[PDB]
Amino acid sequence: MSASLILDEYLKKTASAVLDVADSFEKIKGEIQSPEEAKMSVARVGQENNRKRADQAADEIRTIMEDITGSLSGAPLEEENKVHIGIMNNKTPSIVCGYYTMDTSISSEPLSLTDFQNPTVIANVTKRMESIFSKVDSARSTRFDAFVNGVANNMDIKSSIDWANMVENVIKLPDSTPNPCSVDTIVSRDASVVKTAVNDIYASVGKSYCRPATQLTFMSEIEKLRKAAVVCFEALMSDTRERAFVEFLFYVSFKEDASNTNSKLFVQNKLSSMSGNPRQPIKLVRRSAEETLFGLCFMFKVMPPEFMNCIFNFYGTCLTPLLRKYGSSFEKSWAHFEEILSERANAVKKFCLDAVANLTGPVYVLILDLVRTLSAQRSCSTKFLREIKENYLLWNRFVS
Amino acid sequence: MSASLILDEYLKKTASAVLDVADSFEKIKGEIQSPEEAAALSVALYGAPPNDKYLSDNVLLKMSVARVGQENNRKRADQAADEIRTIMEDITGSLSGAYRQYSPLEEENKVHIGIMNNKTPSIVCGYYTMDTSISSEPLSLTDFQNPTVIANVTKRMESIFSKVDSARSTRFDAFVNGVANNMDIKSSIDWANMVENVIKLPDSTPNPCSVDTIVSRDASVVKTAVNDIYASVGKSYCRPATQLTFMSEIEKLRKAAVVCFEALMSDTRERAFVEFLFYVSFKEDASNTNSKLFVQNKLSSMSGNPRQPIKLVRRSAEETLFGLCFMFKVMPPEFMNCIFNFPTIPYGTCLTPLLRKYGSSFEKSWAHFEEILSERANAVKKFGVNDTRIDCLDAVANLTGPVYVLILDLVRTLSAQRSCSTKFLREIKENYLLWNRFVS
Repeated sequence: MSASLILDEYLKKTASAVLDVADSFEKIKGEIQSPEEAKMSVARVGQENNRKRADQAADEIRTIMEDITGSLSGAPLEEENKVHIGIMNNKTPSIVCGYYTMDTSISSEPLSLTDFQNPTVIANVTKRMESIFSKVDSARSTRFDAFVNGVANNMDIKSSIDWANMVENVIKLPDSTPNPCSVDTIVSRDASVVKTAVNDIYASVGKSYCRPATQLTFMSEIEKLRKAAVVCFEALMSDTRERAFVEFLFYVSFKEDASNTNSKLFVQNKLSSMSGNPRQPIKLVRRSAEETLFGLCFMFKVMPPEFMNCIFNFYGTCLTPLLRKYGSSFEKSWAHFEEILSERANAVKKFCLDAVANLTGPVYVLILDLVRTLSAQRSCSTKFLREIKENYLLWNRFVS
Repeated sequence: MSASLILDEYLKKTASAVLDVADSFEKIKGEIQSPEEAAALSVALYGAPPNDKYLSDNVLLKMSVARVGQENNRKRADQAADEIRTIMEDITGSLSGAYRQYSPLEEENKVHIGIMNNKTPSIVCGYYTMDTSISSEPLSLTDFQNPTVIANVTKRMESIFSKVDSARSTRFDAFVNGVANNMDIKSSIDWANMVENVIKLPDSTPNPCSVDTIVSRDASVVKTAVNDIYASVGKSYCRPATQLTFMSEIEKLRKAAVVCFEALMSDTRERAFVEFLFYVSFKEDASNTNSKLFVQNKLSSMSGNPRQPIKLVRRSAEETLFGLCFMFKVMPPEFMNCIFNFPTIPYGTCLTPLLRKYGSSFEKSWAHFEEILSERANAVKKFGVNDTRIDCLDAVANLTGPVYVLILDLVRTLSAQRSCSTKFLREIKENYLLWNRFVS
């Protein structure tokens, strides 16, 4: 349609409108609000400056999106104080080489369920429970008996110690085994399916609204974006899920070696680890079924109640309620994304009539929402991992 | 089917009319010249891109605003309100009402010393016990600057810094000499001297004690900003049409925005001081290291019973200088300045290059707020309010960027700042945790 029909369709529609009101004004009554109907250069520079101004706000989401998804692989005091064990596709841990070491001089046996369900190793810790709380706790809540039975009857605890054994035996065997340790200090599982998702967002905010103030109108460009968001959102949330579990165990079960009580050079070489010299493998020692039971127990009554219902069990729609009380809002901001993608999708299936705006484009305001819903989560995530390790700094202080 | 309904569809249909003309303008290699044709009450006869009027003057404005080709969205007037007024207020944790908020037991582990405006520390009542038996001499500037320990710490500095390198480990004494002979450290130790006396002395002594920390001693001036930033919609002069259009309103925001941002960057400034010194100028008690009583005492704070505070003891001049010269060697070179002048209240610009190491968010997003704001300010000042009527002043105002985006840049600037602050306050924390392991 050439420039003629461009105007005729306007003149017709804008005439059909003005006639409709009169045709419907057969009625007569009393009312006061009767809104009844029947520079160009300096006003322009307000736009030229704004268009390029708003073109960069989205452009500064190109950046942050890539920047915020550096967690999933891409492209150092925080590093060496972070656990390194990592779940691999075969549900068996996968660890970087040369970061730990384990004394194999004693024939260690894998403590199975019986080591946990023994009526003694639950009775001994039973009194150990109040030995913490009974000092100040509400003495009416001293019914910590069933609490010991709580994790005891929880048939999930089997899978816990099982994986713990899987975390256990893997360090024993060297790098010459069919379960080799990764050579680079990093681990990475879903870096590919997300890397093709971030460049998807770029291409979306890039071409779709260079300056098409109103163009997002294909059932493809919609889906070519919805699939980008749901992948990047879950993948990040997936890390927060798996990273929470994989560090919860290495802390509750494993324990720094005490025979090498020399803490004068342990801090020393740990600094060289930051330098670039080869790492000194830190030595760990396991813990008997008694205190590992005293770990899982205390670690429950301190975390929010939704923890055991979510983390111990093993887009998520299950960790989000637990995650709520730490972060500000990784969900309310996410609503506005699912709403505009909905109302735009509902319309584009029928035939804008739904999202009317000529100031900036719609795809500019969705990507401006996605960046800020992911920012909350990562900001919320790093607070959880800081909270759980904190309690580990407390449970460690008591027994050792 | 009354006047409301019949006018509603008209405004809606004519809105779709204008927007489809835009849709019709669809060609590849989109230029950067777009139609600002929508400066009217209903655009007409713009093919350029390719009887007795009343005098009430109040119904003349609101009516003309009711029918505007571009003012056809009130879901956006709320996302401004429903989000910004809420998340701006919420993100400000420099005050709190008596209702729900997010703070788990982690607050207890956080150090608790407040900086009273008189530059003297204010400590929450009864959260520390101290060895009041030995009334030793409070430390003095010459106690540090003795020629004895300045050599000793270096001898210890080689120790912890031995496994980093040997060849490039040529000399660092001059640095250690520097951190002592600096002109300001005297305030630090004197400020450290102000710690002990108030800590050991009784509660109601001439040096007072508080019930809860008011460490957000800007709570008055910052609440006035939230009393202000609501000038968008919520406050008394809730002029619903044309939010953020009157130049009087806009200049209120900038002043109210900047005061809210410098406050937070002053809060992380301040708390960076009060955490660092206390960590390096004190230590736990080597006598009463009973782990048993320790944990039950902490957990007592969660219960709400009167907690029995912890025991600490002032540190040796040796380890303090060692801790000082160490923390002045791990953090970026800027640190030595941002920790010194804090008792000499300014500026604050020196913290920005430091904090921007962690996250690239705040240093660039904040710049994007003053830009759009200044640009929108220039827009209205160029259009003399007395010259043009309101029906057009809005349509050119929102042309400079909608409201729910501008006042949202501040949030994703503010929240971005706090998100990287808590990293820095934690970065220096475990930095000291790694060092405290050595002194133990």
